[PDB]
Amino acid sequence: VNEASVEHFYSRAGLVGVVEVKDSGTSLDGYTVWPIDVMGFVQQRRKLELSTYMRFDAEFTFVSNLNNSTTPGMLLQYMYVPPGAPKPDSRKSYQWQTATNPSVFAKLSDPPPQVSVPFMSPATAYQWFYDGYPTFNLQYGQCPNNMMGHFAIRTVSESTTGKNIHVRVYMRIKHVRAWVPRPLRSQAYMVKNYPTYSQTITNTATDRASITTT
Amino acid sequence: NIVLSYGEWPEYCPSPTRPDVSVNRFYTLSTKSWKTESTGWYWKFPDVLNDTGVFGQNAQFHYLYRSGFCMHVQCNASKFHQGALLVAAIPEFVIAASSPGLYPDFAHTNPGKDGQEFRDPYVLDAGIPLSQALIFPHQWINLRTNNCATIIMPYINALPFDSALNHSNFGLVVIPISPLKYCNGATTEVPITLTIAPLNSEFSGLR
Amino acid sequence: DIQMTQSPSSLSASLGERVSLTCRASQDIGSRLNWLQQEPDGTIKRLIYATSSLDSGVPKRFSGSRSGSYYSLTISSLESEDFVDYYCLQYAGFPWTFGGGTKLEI
Amino acid sequence: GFPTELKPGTNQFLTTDDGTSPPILPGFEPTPLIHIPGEFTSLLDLCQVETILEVNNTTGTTGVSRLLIPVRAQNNVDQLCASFQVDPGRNGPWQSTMVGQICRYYTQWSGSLKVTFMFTGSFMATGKMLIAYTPPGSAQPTTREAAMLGTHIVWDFGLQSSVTLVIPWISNTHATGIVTIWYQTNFVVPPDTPTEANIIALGAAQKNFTLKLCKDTDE
Amino acid sequence: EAAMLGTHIVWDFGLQSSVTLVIPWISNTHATGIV
Amino acid sequence: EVKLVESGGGLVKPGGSLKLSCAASGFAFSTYDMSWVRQTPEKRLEWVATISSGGSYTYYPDSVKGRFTISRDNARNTLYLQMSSLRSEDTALYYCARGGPYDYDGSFYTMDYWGQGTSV
Repeated sequence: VNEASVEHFYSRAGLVGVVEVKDSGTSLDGYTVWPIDVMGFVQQRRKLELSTYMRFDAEFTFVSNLNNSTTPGMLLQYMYVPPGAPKPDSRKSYQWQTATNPSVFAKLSDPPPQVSVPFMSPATAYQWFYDGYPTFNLQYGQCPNNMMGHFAIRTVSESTTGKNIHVRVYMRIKHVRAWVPRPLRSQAYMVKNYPTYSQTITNTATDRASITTT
Repeated sequence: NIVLSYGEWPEYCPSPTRPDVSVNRFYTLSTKSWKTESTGWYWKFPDVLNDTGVFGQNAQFHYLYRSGFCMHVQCNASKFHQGALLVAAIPEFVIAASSPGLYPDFAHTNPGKDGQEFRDPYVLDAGIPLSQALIFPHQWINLRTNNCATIIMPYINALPFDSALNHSNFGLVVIPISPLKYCNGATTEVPITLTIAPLNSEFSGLR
Repeated sequence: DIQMTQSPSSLSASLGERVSLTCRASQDIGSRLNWLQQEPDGTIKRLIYATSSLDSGVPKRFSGSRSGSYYSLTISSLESEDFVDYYCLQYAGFPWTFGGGTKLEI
Repeated sequence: GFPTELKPGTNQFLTTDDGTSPPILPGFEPTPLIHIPGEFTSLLDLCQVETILEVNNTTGTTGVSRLLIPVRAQNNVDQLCASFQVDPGRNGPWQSTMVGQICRYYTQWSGSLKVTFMFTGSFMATGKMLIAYTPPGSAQPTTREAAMLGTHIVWDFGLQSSVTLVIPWISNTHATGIVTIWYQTNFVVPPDTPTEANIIALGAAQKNFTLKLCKDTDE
Repeated sequence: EAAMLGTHIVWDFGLQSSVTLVIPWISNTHATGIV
Repeated sequence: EVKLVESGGGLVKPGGSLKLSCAASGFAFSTYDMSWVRQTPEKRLEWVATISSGGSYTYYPDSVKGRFTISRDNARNTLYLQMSSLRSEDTALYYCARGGPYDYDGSFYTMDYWGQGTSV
């Protein structure tokens, strides 16, 4: 009790995506866009797919550093493209200045930046299972009211710096309330965004020799 | 013995066309022959009525909709017949394909008023396992004790009103766990009947 | 296929002896191995189902047993009407293969 | 509180923390909260719901037929029908129960379980079964008359078609109970009636179940 | 399925062995119901 | 009794069709899942084909897998098995018996009672 509740079952912020600001060699981007996705790792997916409707706001932390763990003074910009704003397309792009997209200007050699995204959804709660077609085969069960936004990350620079920056996005679920519990997924996850499984069914329980043996 | 899903009768959203016993009648769909080789069936929540009587006129010629249901399954079985059904209502029942082609056919996600026979009832056709399907609202049909199962389902969705021809809230599955058996000289196909009765329905956005 | 096969291709014993015919499976087949007795020219009757239990009419002289991957059949004392063919059948491996034969002599 | 010295533990990021952060969109008014039916606020209330056990989990038996215990006619008295350990969280028949999965999302647990049995044979079919439970100390009993001197419940499925075997206590901190189903009587039927039925077992957790030290699973 | 959307009564003769179908009105002055 | 009888076999040129009947009675031939087993001249019983308990599902081994076509009358109490363009080394005493991977309450009558076997 109080440790099996739904509020605690989804605590303990975990890594939801490892994005990388490729800036050296044959990938002189200097920026990167990471579409906010909760069901990125199977471990978190299977837990989130226990309920049908869920309502929660998230706190995002960015543990960024170079590829040899050193944290120089390089400045970074974390821009939060809201759900329904055009995303940037280059290191030097007008979108990086739009005052409607909140930005966080922190350096590599600083405590990881930590923001708090609110509950951004048209409906009352997020819908992991949406039986039906949107836009009244490649569309069944795709709810568009689950998009939380985009996190665009760039090094504030003029020319290519020559240093790849690996970022580890950490998300914490707060104020969570879940609805309509569901059976936990038993088969594998053959593809993302779909419940598609494989032909060769895998029995939930392990198979023993005889029914009367322990 | 009416399993009131989640302990909530369907109610009118406080203050839209609110129909009456003309639409709140008892739609008795076609029967389905339950055989030994039978795997199961499932009917979507409002898709099973979108082409049946008045409810098929109020749903297609509108834009918003919300209603509960009174699904009621009965099996006209003899006393020398044995078997068991699992009648469960699955909110947001999302069907999944089975790759050895990636997305479910439209006939399998909106079967109509005839239902679609399961191709792999062990996994509920949705990845999740049938063994845990009892976490949903359900009622057993065990031919040795009773052959009736009534489920009262409220309106379960995120938005108050939603479309009726695109988003099908739940799906009434009927799966035989213990297969049917009988000695020679009996009705080799137990019939299964399903009765639907929309409760506290509403509509909006005419034509 | 699992290819459960019987080791004695042909055996010969006395009218009071105790034959021991085996059927060595390759993969894990569980307790889903049967024994089918075939007449010299007639149909094929069943002896054991699920490797242990006699059928509804089989005598007491027959009996099944399991030992790891060495599913076997052992007759009590080899009475008359026994010097016929024998088969082992498993229904775990979905191809549902068979074995060889244990036509007994004397 | 103007002069302060930074005590150790500064500039550190501890994942399992309940700190605060600035809202990245102030003034924003999220979609209000309407009453959606069926909120669950505890995984215990999910465990206490009965689901099926794959008691027939055996090499070869595929499909839904793994959830069925075969009770047939020519199974002589005092013979054994089925047996399964009481361990919700070890690989076995409990691995298909809502308790058998949630208990794999945690480290320790302790409480009382229950195993409701259900007969799915003809109405005319009568008989009797012995359902015995063995504490973790002993081992599986070898004979029917050896299990009658235990904690059992004789089951006349002809009269009453479903019983419940409440497990007193099962704690996992560091050797687990066993439930056996014995053929008390034969399986008697009138003419023109099938001579092979099935038993369906359903497992749950009583209102004293507890969980501790949440952790990831092994799928 | 064309008559279910009418004025009917489903009859489970296994449970109840006799029912009644009350005709609302039948007037002969000058085109009659069907059961 | 489970009285099954096979009939309808005989000689045929390599390449054609030759059905087979397993009309059985004395038991409910509407709930049991039957199957076909072939006894080659080498006295090695090999699985031929199977059929569900309602004639809807079918597992074809690598022996035919596209050539043999099983069926089930289920009303005239008969069992069919096609021999479309049989191969050269395909002569056998095609027995028919019960047993099937479908019919969840199976694994008990797996080839419990057999027929008689007609040659080809």
